[PDB]
Amino acid sequence: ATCELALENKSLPGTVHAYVTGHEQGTDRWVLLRPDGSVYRPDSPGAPQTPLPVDCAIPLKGAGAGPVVMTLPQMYGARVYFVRDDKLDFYLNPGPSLVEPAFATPTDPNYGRTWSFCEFTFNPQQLYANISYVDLVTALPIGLTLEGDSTHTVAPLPDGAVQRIADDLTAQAASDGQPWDKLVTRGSDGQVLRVVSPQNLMAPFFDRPDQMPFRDLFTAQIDEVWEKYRSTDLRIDLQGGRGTLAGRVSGDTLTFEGGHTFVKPTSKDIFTCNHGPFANDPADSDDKKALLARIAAGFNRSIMLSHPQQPNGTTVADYYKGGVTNHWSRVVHANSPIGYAFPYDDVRPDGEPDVSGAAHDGNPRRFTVSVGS
Repeated sequence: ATCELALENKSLPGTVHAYVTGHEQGTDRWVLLRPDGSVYRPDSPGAPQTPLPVDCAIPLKGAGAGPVVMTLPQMYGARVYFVRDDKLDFYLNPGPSLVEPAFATPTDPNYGRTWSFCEFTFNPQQLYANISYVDLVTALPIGLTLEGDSTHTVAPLPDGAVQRIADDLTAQAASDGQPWDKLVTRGSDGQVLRVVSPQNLMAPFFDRPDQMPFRDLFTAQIDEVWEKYRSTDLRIDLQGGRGTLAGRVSGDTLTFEGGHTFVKPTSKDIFTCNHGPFANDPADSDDKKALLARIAAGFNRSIMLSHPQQPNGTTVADYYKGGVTNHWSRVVHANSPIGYAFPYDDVRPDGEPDVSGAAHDGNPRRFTVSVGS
């Protein structure tokens, strides 16, 4: 099966190029869709940082001129990139390993460029696409529509969201002295290009935690939470009808019935949702993983003190209250109609709507990916 990929610039003046990158189903080989509709499968280069030998920039028709429509082959771990004005510099490392523009790396050739991407996978089961703000929001917000068995739309960041987000986070930084303002990337001309989530600002300092931004953002709150649940249960509803597991902090180990253990998180853990007690471990049981997700989510949303039982019984109104919270997620949620802003944002109270930025269809006919509005 293949699917139509429609690439659209709705409204933005100037030049927009799309890139489509992914792994070809089966071969696992990096592929790029080419402007001519064909696939470019890079060979492994003779040297690292080898510029992409083929220009895979797909020029979009002008604002409102309609979509570039190509045949999307099946591929996984795929991305649709957009870039304004410039093209993106993709490179090849031996492998071939596609060197993807690193939005949170200031040395990156594209760091000063206005670009964005969304993610998708297209296999014989489905096309699954995702607008996610876990890592960044950009001046080039992407929206998508997946037409197949049904029509699925994911609304983009509204025009100007990245500026609002940058401004809110800078305002936050003024208020709390935390480096929320450092999450903002401005081009050499002051244009807000993107704002990245805190883990992306923290990741360069993972090797040097003492200098890590936000290192102690959550430290006091975590101690408060850990202390709270030394003397009263934390009840985590695994949901899906699996029930709640009650946990108590034993020393520094949050331990649930069933033997699930969570060492005291750090601010790093809370932001990445993937270190300390939130480190993904494939050996983890489903329950452990469900517990992990919900605990990380509750820390990010700062409901660990307010809600000894969660996520059921909590609402979005409970999230992100007080000075110490994942303000990135709070601000992105305030400035986005849909889509997750942190890795366990999919944790939601039963009966609350899916606010993922995902669209998926088992019989995709057209995947329309658009910038502008």
